[PDB]
Amino acid sequence: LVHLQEIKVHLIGDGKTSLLKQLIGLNVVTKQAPNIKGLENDDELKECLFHFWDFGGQEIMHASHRSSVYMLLLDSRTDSNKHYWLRHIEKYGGKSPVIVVMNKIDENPSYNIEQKKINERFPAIENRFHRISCESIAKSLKSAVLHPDSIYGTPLAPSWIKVKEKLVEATTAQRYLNRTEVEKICNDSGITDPGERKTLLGYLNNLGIVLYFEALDLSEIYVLDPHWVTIGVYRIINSSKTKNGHLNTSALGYILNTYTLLEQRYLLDIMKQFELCYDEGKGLFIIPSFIMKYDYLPSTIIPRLMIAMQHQILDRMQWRYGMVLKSQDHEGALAKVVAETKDSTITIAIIIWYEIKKINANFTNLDVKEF
Amino acid sequence: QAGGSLRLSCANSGLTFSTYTMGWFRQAPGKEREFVAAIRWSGTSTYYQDHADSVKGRFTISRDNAKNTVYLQMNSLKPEDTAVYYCAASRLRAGVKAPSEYDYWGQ
Ligand SMILES: Nc1nc2c(ncn2[C@@H]2O[C@H](COP(=O)(O)OP(=O)(O)OP(O)(O)=S)[C@@H](O)[C@H]2O)c(=O)[nH]1
Repeated sequence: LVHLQEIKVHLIGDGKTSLLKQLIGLNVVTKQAPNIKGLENDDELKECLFHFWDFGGQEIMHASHRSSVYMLLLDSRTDSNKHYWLRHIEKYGGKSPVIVVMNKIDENPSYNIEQKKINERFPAIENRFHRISCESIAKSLKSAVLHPDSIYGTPLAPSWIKVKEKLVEATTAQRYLNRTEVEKICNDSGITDPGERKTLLGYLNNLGIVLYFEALDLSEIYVLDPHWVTIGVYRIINSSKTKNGHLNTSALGYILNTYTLLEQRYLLDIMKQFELCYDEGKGLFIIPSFIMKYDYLPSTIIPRLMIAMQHQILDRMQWRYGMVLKSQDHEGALAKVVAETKDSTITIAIIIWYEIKKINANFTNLDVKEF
Repeated sequence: QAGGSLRLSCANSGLTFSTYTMGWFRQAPGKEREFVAAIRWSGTSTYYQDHADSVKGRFTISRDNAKNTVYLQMNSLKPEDTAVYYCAASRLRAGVKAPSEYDYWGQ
């Protein structure tokens, strides 16, 4: 049949420019085998597409923006927070190959991590390590791309690749497909099996060309373009107006600006649907980005615990890392929950536990500790 | 001899090729056909190219399209790793990395 020959790479920092020096970008950049320096010698992967994504920050948290390769990035000052992104790769993402690389070794030429312990702890590593400053990176990347736990060579019918190309052509301009149009394009080749269409959309999403979620619940948008629909969330998630903690009523045009008011309220609905903020009232917005301890403290657990705004709240009392609650139920109770990123802990002042469990339920074998 | 070199060549002529992946399997004492190294090479291209256990360097795998052959290079051979190698061909075109689809056993 016809193979796909495509893959995506998310750079996971805590560096990113250093690995951009091997490219010669605000994520989502495309490269071919000649583009990568040090890996163009191998004609084995001459016709292979590479997709590079990368981010970084403290409150920036986009878990969902196999079928990829994750090069984790480390620096000597950030080694204390190392379990975080590794557990993030283990939980979210997929079963993708992981390449851990330590950068800026010139400032401390004597520091090496215990790569054996983390390699045995994380079975997606398999001793793909580098200790270079600003190459074995090309060898590790090649040995990671061609893996059964990843999709680079996958045999699918050519009609599938025609449908994928047509979907890309439609999505690069429309930026959001309708379910009716999705079915129309799928049946252009006659394919209408829910399983077949689901697998086609999964291979289109996990490769990061056209995104598709199971929690949109919106009839206006079925699939969506990462080149705009993710950068849109990036702009509103931080614009120095959400830093204070509250976004204006409808001043998203001041934030952003191909983007208009129709797209403005499209993305408004999208961001309420992703369970990231709550619209409160009169155009108010939260953007929230006993002793319970979590390894790999999820970045968005306070944004999900602060959705209950028409519930216990004293008065506009939020730390952007915490909040204050005032029970409106029987009797009177005053509560406050606040987070500590440096300790990966959550505090409770005195339903709250029920909401915390309902939020952490969206994790796969996430270890928790109570005290 | 122990820790030596041994290049094994396995040739296939006039078959599916494009709808075929070549995998080497070592099992002397009825070891249930353990997977060693497979390759879905298509001309100069190569898709699967994965190993197991002994991994790369120890065992090298290559494919040449000049005579349609697959070469397994044995280096640093550990004496207890004594097994007989068989060639297996996979033909299914639905789902990459198909171990159970290695139905057409070789010579
Ligand atoms: N001149 C020079 N600067 C460097 C070098 N390596 C890192 N830097 C500096 O480090 C800074 C970026 O750090 P970096 O590790 O890339 O963080 P980041 O990627 O922006 O943030 P992150 O959360 O995604 S990890 C830049 O200001 C850059 O100047 C180098 O080799 N030469």
